[PDB]
Amino acid sequence: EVQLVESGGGLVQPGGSLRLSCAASGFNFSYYSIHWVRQAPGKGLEWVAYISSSSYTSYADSVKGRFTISADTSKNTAYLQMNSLRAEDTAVYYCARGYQYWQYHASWYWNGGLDYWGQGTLVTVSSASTKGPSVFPLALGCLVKDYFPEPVTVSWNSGALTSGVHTFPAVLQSSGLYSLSSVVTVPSSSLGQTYICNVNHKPSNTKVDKKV
Amino acid sequence: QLVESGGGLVQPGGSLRLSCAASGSTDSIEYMTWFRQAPGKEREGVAALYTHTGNTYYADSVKGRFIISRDKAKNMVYLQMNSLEPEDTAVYYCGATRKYVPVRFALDQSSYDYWGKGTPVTVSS
Amino acid sequence: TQSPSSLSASVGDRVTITCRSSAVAWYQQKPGKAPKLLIYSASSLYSGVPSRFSGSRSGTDFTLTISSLQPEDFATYYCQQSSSSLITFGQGTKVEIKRTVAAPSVFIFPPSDSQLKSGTASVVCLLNFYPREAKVQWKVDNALQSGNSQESVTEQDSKDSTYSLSSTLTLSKADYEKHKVYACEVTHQGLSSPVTKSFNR
Ligand SMILES: [Cl-]
Ligand SMILES: [Cl-]
Repeated sequence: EVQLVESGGGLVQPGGSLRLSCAASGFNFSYYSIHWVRQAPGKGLEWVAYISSSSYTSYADSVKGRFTISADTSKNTAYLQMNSLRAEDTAVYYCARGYQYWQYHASWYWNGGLDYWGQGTLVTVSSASTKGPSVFPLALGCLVKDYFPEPVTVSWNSGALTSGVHTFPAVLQSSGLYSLSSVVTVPSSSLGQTYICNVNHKPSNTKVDKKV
Repeated sequence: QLVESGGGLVQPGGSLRLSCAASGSTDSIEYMTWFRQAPGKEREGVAALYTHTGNTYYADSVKGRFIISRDKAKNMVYLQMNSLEPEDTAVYYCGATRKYVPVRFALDQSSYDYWGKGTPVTVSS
Repeated sequence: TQSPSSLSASVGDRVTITCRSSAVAWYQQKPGKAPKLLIYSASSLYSGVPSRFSGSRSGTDFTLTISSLQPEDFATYYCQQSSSSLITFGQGTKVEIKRTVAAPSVFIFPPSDSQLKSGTASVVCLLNFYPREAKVQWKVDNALQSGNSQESVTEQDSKDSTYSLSSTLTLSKADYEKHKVYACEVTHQGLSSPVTKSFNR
């Protein structure tokens, strides 16, 4: 039925530009509005902009002078031009469908909201370059430190050990690189069986197997 | 254009009268029809009126509960809604067409070229 | 751009989330996926939403009420308002599962010899526990550290509903060898007294 497909996200230097696409299909594009809602890693939802196919546009006060939204009625696709990107704009950008005249329909008793959402696209703004991780051995574990960008997947014994394993979410170091730890609790009598953590970094083609 | 007035927060079972004000030349208009659109659903037609004869055509979901009438003195088409259920909660648009379509397609969104901004109607629990 | 708030509840409880100026639309978002619309126009239920969800107006505020909490109802709930030209989203309330208090298992890890060659050293302090509140205090030769450590908490586990924390102390190789004692002092709700795990360089 109704489907919204986001695209265009990626990596961009601070100060660069990037255009996002919200390809809609399954409804009359001119009778609805398309909004842009981003969500920072581990934070709430933030509405960015909207367009009503009439050029009824609006922008949040945090992206006024550097964001521009447009649409193509023949392609049923909305466009979000982001200029002068900074580190604060790093978030997952969704696009959702709303009523065409939501500013006119908004009152004390009505609020239709956004009915259909897309799975969003990831936009990362960072000056760091793509770099492979350095694995260090550490209950036991291995430290995956200094890599860029997201994501990374850690497994033990080629996926044999998954019960009782904790791979912590990565944290952005002050140097602009990511780092996380993957720990696992094993019986003490089996220390003297070998344990290997499998780290794979696809955005850099790096596979490291360190024996703990 | 077309201006929709009335509508608001109404309890289940109540009554509500909507108004659709028209300005300018309406003699070339063939059908005056009310549409409604709920979140997630598609825009459906509920009541159509033939301006040259006065015949009314209702949908199966609103048969026996909604009454549509035209006041040719002021050129305002009304939509008297009775016995409202929470399923009627939607934005009620007022549609009109100067191109003519048969009665089969008199309740389809594609048969109407002109629309109003619509008024929202909520049936709270 | 703020972090959501927490609310502990068990299966079958009655949860009433209040939103704090037009009508409010309520959204449910599970971790890692797109949000879903629950209530629109203060108290109208969206299509496909179970009848246990319900919205209601209380004077000037708006409330979302779950009559009987279900296993698949544990997520983050946002309330959305619309001004004259700006759509705003609320803080968001993350409903978590309630479990008996559990003390964490504290572990500390010195930096490996393969890491000291790079010029930097990292000390990792590992903490399954409940609730989320916990204090990790680093001590280097009985000198309280602050600012040079980062914490990372996992999501609520799907089997036992517990959290896991990791505090990584980052120091240079020059500063790492200038000291001997390294310790992380853990303070938790389930502990009557703090627990300290230490090691010598
Ligand atoms: Cl449509
Ligand atoms: Cl709306």
